[PDB]
Amino acid sequence: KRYFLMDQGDFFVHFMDLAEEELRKPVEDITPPRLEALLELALRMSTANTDPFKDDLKIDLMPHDLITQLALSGLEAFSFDYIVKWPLSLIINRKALTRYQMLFRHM
Amino acid sequence: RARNMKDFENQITELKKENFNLKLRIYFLEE
Amino acid sequence: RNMKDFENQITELKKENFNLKLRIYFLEERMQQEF
Amino acid sequence: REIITLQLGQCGNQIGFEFWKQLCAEHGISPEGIVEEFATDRKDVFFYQADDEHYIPRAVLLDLEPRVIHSILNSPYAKLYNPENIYLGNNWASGFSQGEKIHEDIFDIIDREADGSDSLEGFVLCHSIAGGTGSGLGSYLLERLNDRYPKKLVQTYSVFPNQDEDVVVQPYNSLLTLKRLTQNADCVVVLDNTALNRIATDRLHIQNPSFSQINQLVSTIMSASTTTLRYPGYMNNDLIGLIASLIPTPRLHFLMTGYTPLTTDKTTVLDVMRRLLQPKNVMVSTNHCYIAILNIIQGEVDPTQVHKSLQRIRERKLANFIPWGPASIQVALSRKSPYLPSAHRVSGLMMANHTSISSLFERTCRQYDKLRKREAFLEQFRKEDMFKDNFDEMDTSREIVQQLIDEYHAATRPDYISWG
Amino acid sequence: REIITLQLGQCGNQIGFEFWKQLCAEHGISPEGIVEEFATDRKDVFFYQADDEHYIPRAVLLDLEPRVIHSILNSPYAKLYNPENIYLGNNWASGFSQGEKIHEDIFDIIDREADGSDSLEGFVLCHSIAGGTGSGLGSYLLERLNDRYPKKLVQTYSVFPNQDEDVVVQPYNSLLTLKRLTQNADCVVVLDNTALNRIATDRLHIQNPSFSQINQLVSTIMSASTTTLRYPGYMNNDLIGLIASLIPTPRLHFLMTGYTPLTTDKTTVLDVMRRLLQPKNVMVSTNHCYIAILNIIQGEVDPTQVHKSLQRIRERKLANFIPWGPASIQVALSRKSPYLPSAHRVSGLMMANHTSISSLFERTCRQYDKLRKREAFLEQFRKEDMFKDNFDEMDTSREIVQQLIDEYHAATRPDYISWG
Amino acid sequence: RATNAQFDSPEILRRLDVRLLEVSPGDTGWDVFSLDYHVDGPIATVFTRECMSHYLRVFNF
Repeated sequence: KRYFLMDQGDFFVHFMDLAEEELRKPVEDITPPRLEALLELALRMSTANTDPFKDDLKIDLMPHDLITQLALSGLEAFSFDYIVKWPLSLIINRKALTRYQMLFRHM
Repeated sequence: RARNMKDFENQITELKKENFNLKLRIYFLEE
Repeated sequence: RNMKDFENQITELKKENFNLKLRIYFLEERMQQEF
Repeated sequence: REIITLQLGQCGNQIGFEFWKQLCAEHGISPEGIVEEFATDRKDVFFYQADDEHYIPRAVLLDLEPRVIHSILNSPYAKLYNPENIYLGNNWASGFSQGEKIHEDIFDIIDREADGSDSLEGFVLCHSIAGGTGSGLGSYLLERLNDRYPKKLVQTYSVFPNQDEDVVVQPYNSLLTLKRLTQNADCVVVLDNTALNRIATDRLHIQNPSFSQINQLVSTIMSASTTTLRYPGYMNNDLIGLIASLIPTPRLHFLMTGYTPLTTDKTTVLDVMRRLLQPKNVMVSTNHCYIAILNIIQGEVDPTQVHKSLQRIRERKLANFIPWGPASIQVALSRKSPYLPSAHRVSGLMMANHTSISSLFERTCRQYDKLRKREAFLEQFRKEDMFKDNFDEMDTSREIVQQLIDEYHAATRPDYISWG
Repeated sequence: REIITLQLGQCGNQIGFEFWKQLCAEHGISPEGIVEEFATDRKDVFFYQADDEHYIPRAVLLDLEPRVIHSILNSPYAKLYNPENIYLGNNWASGFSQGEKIHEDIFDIIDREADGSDSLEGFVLCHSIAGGTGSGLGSYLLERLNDRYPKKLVQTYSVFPNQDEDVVVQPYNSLLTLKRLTQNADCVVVLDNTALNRIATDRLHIQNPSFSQINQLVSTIMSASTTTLRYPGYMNNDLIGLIASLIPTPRLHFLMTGYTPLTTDKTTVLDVMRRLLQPKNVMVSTNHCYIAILNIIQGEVDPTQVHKSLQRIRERKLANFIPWGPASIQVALSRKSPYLPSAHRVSGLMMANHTSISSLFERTCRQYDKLRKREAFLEQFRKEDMFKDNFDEMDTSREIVQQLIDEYHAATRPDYISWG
Repeated sequence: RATNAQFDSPEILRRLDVRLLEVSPGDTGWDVFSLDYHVDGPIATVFTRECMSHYLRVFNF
């Protein structure tokens, strides 16, 4: 809820105050360690810092700009992942969290 | 002749939800 | 909201999800056979 | 990005400092700046991090002459608001030019204490509109700040001189600042002392004290009108977006506040704004409108009677408002400051660009014009004589503010593209 | 959708203060106005929810002479009538011209009743006759309500000081109101104080309080009459609906009170009607037909066999039933509250039109003529001859009261459109 | 909501609802407004199809 449903409205002000060097560059220049470092910093400087599962959190990539309905970094391609555990995969699980990431793209 | 009206304004929704929900499941299933 | 065309509007929701389910049946029964 | 603040006029310093005192007393902030408190909250927005974990208030105090400012400094809060800016005349020309003779710190501090940020989003002034020290002072600050930071925000919360009625320089000094404020500020949140005394007399009886009781409400409301930034919700944690949502024009950016409990120091989301949108609960004293109305929900944070709530406001009418186009109204679900007790938990605040303020622009214009066309009350002061030699700089303000009253009337009418 | 009430003149205000105590003794509201008694009935039309759980009554009370009004201001029943709806004369003319000079701010009380409400539904004046502070003020206030809220009633209960002879201006004050009671009011429930004086001293043989003992009849009658406001029903859910069929023709709206258990301080299903058409409640003390008959029934009354009741009167003809036409019974029925000091619950009440009350209007005509022909018993203050010089409105009132006699007897003609 | 019947139970105050009645070529709102009255659960054998149909045919009169 904090990240994907953006209940933290003080998180992404940092992300946009930081990632403008990403949010503009042409295709295939994707750099995920930089994105993970941007997440780690945009976490730390904000109050977003404070929750314990932020480290279970990740930056992932999405190929499609909502055209799944039927870099050019971030705007078409952001994703996050609270990583699965096989004991937990019976409830909170990647295969289902795909639908959840679509809501987050829109928000 | 008659319908409840409250039947229509639900019987759309119970199909409508799982319809596009199944859609969105299947996009990733096409591989 | 005419009610007297809910006969069609629900028949579309009916036939849509019916066609979707049978079409996903057609594709899963393809997966089953191909594997 | 983070925000910086200023405070000017002996009044403006008092309300800015008492605001910052209440703002500290509602956060987890220790009296020496330390974020040690157990009493959760992004202090970084308005308080500046230092290496002792000092979350220092970004406070630029700006009196002219030291009478007030030391009795301001001596407090339980003296180490807190510490950007090392404490440097030091009753008329707008003195305020303006006895600041300007010393711009090399008490204006260059706009850059000298930009080190008080990692990078600013802009500035929030507290301005006594006719305060004999601060009026004039705030205007040279404001017009030159556009030259230093055209890329970043300049909001002003301004306290407006109206005293039932008088001071003979007051209409002059107020009308002179309004020209600079409307041309050079981004937003000017006006505070009617008359209306805040009407609130105090509807609360109890205190009209004769006509300022010190206002300072209590203004401190809690200057905090509350930044609480929407400083504690998380889904939207409008950022001042840039919060104020963008209200101001559809570059010149008529005059916000005014209202607040549901008269007593600032259980009833539904349908009803708390129904009180807020009434003549007695807003800081004001014909065909008129609000060009926007941001309003805030706390207590009954019901997620879903909000879309219904404005239809209930519509059905018994209450807030009539429709200019040349869509006037924005927003029902911002919000949160407690984590220090505070929960007293009057169910509550609402508004900020609105009320077209009626043209009536007070007209009042100070008329009070200028009678004392100008009697030609006696120019007061013969030396800075007034050397900056403003034949007093045509008096009328230079009035050519714009007399236009500006008719501009708000035209901004109320269907076709403001025919500009007043 | 609430019928606002306007008690006025000290006579009207002493039936009023007795009425609010009598209502609060039996209705489901505490003496301080809270829903509190014991631990499900239609408050809304007559009482409505405050923020401090007081159910605000519709209860304006005004007169000129402050003889004792301060006690009504500081009484615990002011905490029932929360809106502060009391504002500060014996001659009709002084009372009326005092009304004229205070007429805007007493219309202003309607907005405080409306804030104590959801919305308008017209007005009931508990209107002093023969008491200038109401028999004058009320004729003015009536002439202000009726043109500004014409959509609903502006009914005026005429408590009528005729006492067989108090103040010796009674024929003049009553006649100067009788122009209003014919053609500026629209319903006039009329109460001869001589009949109430004789009947109250027949409830128990105490013949000392000349008006208090009258109040004790009026308040109980009023409480039974307000049941249609206070109780829910498929029919009989407002006071206009009770008053409707009783007024047979438009200017003749002089409705006499009639109540079966006047000793209410178990009458059968026949006798709620059969006892209602008789000298015990024909409130007068040679053709005298009832022009219309209807009642409200209350208590544990048998809801079916009421069809039997009028079918007995069909033989007895107690209504003296040869008018222009029938306007006969509609059998409204309502429950009786718990908690109250109960006696003779099983009961009926009418506000019928009866050509007997013509004899009262003829008696005040005789009292008027036997004084006017001598210039006798005017209050002779040197402040008339200034608003009515040639007595043209007094002549208009006297021809209108002669039309009132001629119309009441013309209410038996083959065509009521035929004149006197 | 502003009625004094507000003291009635939430279950019976939720059992009421609103609906449009049977139509004609000519109609009005004071002939088309009605309850719908959902009766599912065990009371579907206290109340019954015929009785609710006869009530709702009576309702418009």
